[PDB]
Amino acid sequence: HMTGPMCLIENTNGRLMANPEALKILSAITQPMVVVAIVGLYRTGKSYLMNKLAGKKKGFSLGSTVQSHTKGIWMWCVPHPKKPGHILVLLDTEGLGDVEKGDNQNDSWIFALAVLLSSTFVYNSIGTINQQAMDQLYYVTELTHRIRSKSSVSFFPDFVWTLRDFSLDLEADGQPLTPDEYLTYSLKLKKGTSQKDETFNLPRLCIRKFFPKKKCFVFDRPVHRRKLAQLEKLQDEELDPEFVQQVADFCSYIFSNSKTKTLSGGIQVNGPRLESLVLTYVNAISSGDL
Amino acid sequence: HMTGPMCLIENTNGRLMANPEALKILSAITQPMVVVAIVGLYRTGKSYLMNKLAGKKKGFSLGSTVQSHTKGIWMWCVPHPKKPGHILVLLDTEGLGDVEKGDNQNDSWIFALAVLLSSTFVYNSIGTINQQAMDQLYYVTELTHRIRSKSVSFFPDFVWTLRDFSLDLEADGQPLTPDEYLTYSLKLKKGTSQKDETFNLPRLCIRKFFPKKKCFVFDRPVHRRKLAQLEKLQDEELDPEFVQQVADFCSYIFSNSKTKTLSGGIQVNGPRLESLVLTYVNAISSGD
Ligand SMILES: Nc1nc2c(ncn2[C@@H]2O[C@H](COP(=O)(O)O)[C@@H](O)[C@H]2O)c(=O)[nH]1
Ligand SMILES: Nc1nc2c(ncn2[C@@H]2O[C@H](COP(=O)(O)O)[C@@H](O)[C@H]2O)c(=O)[nH]1
Ligand code: ALF
Ligand code: ALF
Ligand SMILES: [Mg+2]
Ligand SMILES: [Mg+2]
Repeated sequence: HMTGPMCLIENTNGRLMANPEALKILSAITQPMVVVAIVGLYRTGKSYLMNKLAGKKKGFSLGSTVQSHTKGIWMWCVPHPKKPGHILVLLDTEGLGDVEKGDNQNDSWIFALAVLLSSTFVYNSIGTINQQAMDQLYYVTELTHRIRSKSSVSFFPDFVWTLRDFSLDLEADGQPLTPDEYLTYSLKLKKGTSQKDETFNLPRLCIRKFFPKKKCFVFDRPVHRRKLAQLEKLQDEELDPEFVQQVADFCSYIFSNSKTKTLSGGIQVNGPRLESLVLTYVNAISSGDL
Repeated sequence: HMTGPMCLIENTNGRLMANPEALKILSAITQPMVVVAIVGLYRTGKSYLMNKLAGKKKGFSLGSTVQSHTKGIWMWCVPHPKKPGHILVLLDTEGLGDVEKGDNQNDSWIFALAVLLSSTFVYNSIGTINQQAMDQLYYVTELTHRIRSKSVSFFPDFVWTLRDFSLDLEADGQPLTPDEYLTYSLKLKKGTSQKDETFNLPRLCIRKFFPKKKCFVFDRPVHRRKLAQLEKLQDEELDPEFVQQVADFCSYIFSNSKTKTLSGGIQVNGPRLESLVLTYVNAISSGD
């Protein structure tokens, strides 16, 4: 049916535009949708992980260069491998912090759309969880509220942090951590009444409230090789064997746990209803708030 | 001289303070100084690369876990390996973006001090040059002017060190040296629209602020899944290319990094560095 990805939201010269051809395809799919979007800094292996969710070696194209490759937001609608009669919709995004673009405002919009359109939202980083990403997640979360206002049980997405090229010991304060406990460690509140105790707390309170469920997975370097240039065409046997497992566990969690996308009121989102969200939210951005 | 590093600027509960023991060591050193500082996100291999400048296996301690390890600003004064009668002062810094700390303002001060105190400033990142790193570098150079106001260029030279570098050095069909990658990342936009001007203004300020720039790439130090034992490994246990890239970095620092200088052209020795540390730490500890 849908034989490869297609640009859903174009990103050309500062302007975010819905692709009519993608909208057409969406308007033909009447099945309910599980929507999994991924965002993170550019050149962090996002497109590759998304191809795993499709069960394919190739799909969203990777790019082997210091330049950004994924632009705007791409979609790939494929049969949901565990829930009969559902469609799994994969949303692959333009990486954050491209120095060729140099446009933060534009980053925020893409980030925001990804959150607004998803039922599972995947934030992808290398090595560590880091405050600057947590600051940005919080900002975009709040912006998401302003966009919903401009038009106008929970229908906010569940949350996954994917840690790439993970090489450090999962320990803190003498104590081992699971990946999940590392995430909740990172969102832990300062006990104090004190003032700054409150500045520190407040973003964390907001992220914890916005995303109802949370999950964290670590991934080894895919390959031992010093270069990733040939990745698209290496079979599992040529990859690091614990990377392969880690990817399986991740996919299997997404397949088992990611909920059907839902409108406020509880109505389930299918093609025509996603098409109508895309336009609503792109129009709301094309206007003028920040 | 110094058998190991020590804390120069402590960082406790939002307070940055000079270590009197460190100042006392500074005040005894009459020789002119080359000062190399390193900044970047936390857990990014900063302390390891600094130890290679000191030609020791162990030194600034690394730490194995997800938690930050280097706190505040540490110093290591060793004889300059290429300039007789000079001292090489290495400043290793608390990494940025620590989720345990969750204090951007503290990050800034540490970032500003490193810039203010150095004669070569090394900014260290994984994989790419990110715009978020550029944005903060701009922010901090401006802050720097503010701090200097509370009380022939003497601004440091600049080096971007790219870690775990795995991507093809190539942009728009054309192959890049690391240096051409840095200058590509600071390229200005043709036109003169509002948003051309916004894009340009950070890039103009960085390029003006740092007289010389330079860029190195480093492979992953090891192939092993985990970094844990990395204090202990010899050069033949490491990635061969990483060893050569480090040799090349070090030999660039040794050859090219200038003596630290005050405005008016006076060369900074221990007592003059001491007085800079106090001056800048007090200005931060006062009220903006
Ligand atoms: N460092 C790293 N790069 C990866 C990984 N997976 C794929 N890549 C590379 O990341 C690039 C795509 O990243 P994206 O811009 O989609 O975030 C491609 O070069 C792809 O080969 C990974 O696990 N770690
Ligand atoms: N990913 C990565 N980590 C490294 C590298 N060199 C050393 N490390 C690790 O980086 C951590 C220290 O980083 P720092 O907090 O000083 O920036 C230690 O765990 C050290 O073993 C490197 O080249 N790449
Ligand atoms: F750099 Al990309 F998707 F190619 F973030
Ligand atoms: F996490 Al560090 F120096 F130990 F930035
Ligand atoms: Mg991509
Ligand atoms: Mg360190």
